Amino acid sequence: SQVLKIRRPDDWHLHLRDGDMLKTVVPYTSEIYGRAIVMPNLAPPVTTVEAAVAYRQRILDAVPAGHDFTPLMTCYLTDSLDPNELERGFNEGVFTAAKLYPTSVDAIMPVLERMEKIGMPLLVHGEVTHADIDIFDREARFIESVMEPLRQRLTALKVVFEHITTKDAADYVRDGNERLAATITPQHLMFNRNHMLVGGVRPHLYCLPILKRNIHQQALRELVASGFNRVFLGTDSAPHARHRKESSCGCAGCFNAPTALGSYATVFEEMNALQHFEAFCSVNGPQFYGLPVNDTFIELVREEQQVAESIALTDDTLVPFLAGETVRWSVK
Amino acid sequence: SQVLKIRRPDDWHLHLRDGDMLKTVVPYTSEIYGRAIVMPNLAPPVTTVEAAVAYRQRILDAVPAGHDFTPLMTCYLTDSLDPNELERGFNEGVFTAAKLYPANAGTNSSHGVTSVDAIMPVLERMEKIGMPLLVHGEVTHADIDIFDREARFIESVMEPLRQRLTALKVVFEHITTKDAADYVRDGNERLAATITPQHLMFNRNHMLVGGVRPHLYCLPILKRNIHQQALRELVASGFNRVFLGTDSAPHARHRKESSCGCAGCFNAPTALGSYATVFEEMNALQHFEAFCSVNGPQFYGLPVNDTFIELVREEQQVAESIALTDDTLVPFLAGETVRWSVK
Ligand SMILES: NC(=O)N[C@@H](CC(=O)O)C(=O)O
Ligand SMILES: O=C1C[C@@H](C(=O)O)NC(=O)N1
Ligand SMILES: [Zn+2]
Ligand SMILES: [Zn+2]
Ligand SMILES: [Zn+2]
Ligand SMILES: [Zn+2]
Repeated sequence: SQVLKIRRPDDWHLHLRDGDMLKTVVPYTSEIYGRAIVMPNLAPPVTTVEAAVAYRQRILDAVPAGHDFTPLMTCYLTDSLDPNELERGFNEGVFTAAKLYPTSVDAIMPVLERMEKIGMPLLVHGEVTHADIDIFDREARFIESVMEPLRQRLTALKVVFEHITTKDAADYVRDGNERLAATITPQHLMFNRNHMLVGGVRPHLYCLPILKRNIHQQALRELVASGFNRVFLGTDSAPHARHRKESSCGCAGCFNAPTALGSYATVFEEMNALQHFEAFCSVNGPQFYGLPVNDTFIELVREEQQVAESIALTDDTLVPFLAGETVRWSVK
Repeated sequence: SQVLKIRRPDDWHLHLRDGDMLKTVVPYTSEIYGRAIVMPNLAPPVTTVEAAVAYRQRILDAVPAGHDFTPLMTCYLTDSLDPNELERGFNEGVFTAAKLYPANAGTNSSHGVTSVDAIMPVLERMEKIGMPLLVHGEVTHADIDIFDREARFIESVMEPLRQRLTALKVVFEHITTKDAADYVRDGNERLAATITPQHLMFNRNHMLVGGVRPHLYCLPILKRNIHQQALRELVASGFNRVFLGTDSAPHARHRKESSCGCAGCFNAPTALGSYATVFEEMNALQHFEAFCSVNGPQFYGLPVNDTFIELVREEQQVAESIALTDDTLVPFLAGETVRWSVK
């Protein structure tokens, strides 16, 4: 019965893969989201304007007719990356942002200084990866040893702290300035590590940064519920074939594009914070990125839908996040 | 190449399953170990003397010719278990010990315990008659973080239980934390513990960095490195109330590598050489025999074995998998080169 009408959302953190997997997964995004930040961690990564242009067109080829969907491309920051290439792609409207995955930050200072100069946002997967650092500590450690020093050196740089998973990060972002923002996935709001590990190990909940203890989940839910306007929707939908997930060494990533929007609606509703839902989905991100809000509207209805058990691929299947479960809100 | 001769070891914590799986896995234990504590968590559990006798015989049936192996049976403690039944199985040599799994108010009375308070008559009887209690020491309340569940058990269940029943002999099975190592180190002659090879060799990073590794997923869950190092320090100390219990806990590959992977490591094939590796790395091989072959017998009041086996420090590859009637088992350290194996 209950219906919620919102400005059409965008997805500020998305993995669309390539080839046949791209063809399968794009429609789950393009049907709902006006735009998405398309991450560059292909094999090999998207590190040139030419590669981004070709990749954008492959994405466009896979968008069903009638979906007004625009992929916002990103550059995978590397050592060899020429700041001129990055800026050129930015000036041509090819690169919307650049993504920093965990030789060093100091090594790419010139590139980062060009981003600061030209007003290009930096998207950060904020974990330090030293073998001596416990996997649950990697996010907190990044803040202290990389994020804060970076932000102090490059005070005009716009940074999105992607897919935050900790109270540490929530507090850091809450207390930051207008040049710092964050995305939060549906899984990090809905679950904590217990959901992944109690009663069985659930690789479909295994993703990076890893699900944390419940106090961290709670800090994230409180952050979105507060109306803080520098957190916004980023699914980190990160699809892997079923048997790459269900294996002796399961890949990290939740395929949550089919279920994310309704899952977010549930969280905000549970937090008595639906008054802040639209801004999270459809306004905060555009504002931070300096892009217009979408001028179309969609409706969610509070009617239970069962999530498919699997989605066919050319070979193997894809298991969606929440496969077989019931979702409380669906897109009308 | 170095040789380590030891008195034949025993495994003070083992899952042998039943049916065809039992037939497959028994030999990995019987070839090496003189005795093993056979856990009772079959479907349905072993909660009666009659079931334990029949299960014992099925295990004996599956022992290859010439292996000198004796299964030591246990009773699964449940709300509905008659203390007279437990006592009678103990008096008749059927039950060597009883096993307490985590309490849960929603458990069927025939399959487990709702609260420890609710099985006091049975625990009192065990105390009375000198039967040891083997504890899987975790609290499983939904609001407790899985990594805290062992430590929470110590405070909430173990310490009060031992304070209530002062004569009760307890094994803290498969300890995984510094909390438990400290608690056991500081306890009295009536408290002991077992430790698995995986909890000595690995921490949670090994299960989660670079990919999720269901063959390292077991309960109690692997903990932080500080906990691993505490365990290693405990065994290497020579402390004599910690002993070998593999918790070898086999599941079909398809049940491990699934959307909801079962907990347990099939470590029977590789455990003994893995313990030798750990003790050697800790410069404590002089304590290795006692851990494997002496400390458990002394705690249980049973004789030490008077035959010997030899480990040899010659590199070997572990099988990638072991065939079952249907599907396959993936052993602990599958495909790896190990340092020590049984001659
Ligand atoms: N989140 C994940 O667990 N995986 C992502 C990468 C990432 O966002 O770090 C992927 O591309 O597979
Ligand atoms: O408590 C347990 C049970 C065991 C099993 O599978 O029997 N496996 C485990 O990992 N630990
Ligand atoms: Zn990331
Ligand atoms: Zn990502
Ligand atoms: Zn156990
Ligand atoms: Zn066990």
